Amino acid sequence: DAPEKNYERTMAILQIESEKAELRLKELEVRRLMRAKGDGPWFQYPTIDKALIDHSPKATPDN
Amino acid sequence: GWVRPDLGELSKVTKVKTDRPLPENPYHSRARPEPNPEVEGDLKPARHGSRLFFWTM
Repeated sequence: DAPEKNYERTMAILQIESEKAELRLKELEVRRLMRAKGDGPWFQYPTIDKALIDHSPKATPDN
Repeated sequence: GWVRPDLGELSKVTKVKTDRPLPENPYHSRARPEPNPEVEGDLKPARHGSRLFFWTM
């Protein structure tokens, strides 16, 4: 093969792997911050839904 | 001149017209916490595939 072909093939390979590595580091930091703060869509442990609440007037007023 | 109620009449549910304002917060609830943001946007394909060790897809 031509030296130019190997040169530009290597540059394309290096760009792809650098992008993947930076994305992996971003994923790790995102996971840590999401677990610590809890506000993202991940690590959202479910709680009790509020459609199971009876809102009718009950038989005793003090409730 | 008082007529007794019939059967099933004193259990009727009525409407009451009064002058008191409606209590806005009878339960004394505090301010509710801010909800989580909702996921939005079109689903793009995954960047460079799996990104798991050496797998290129």
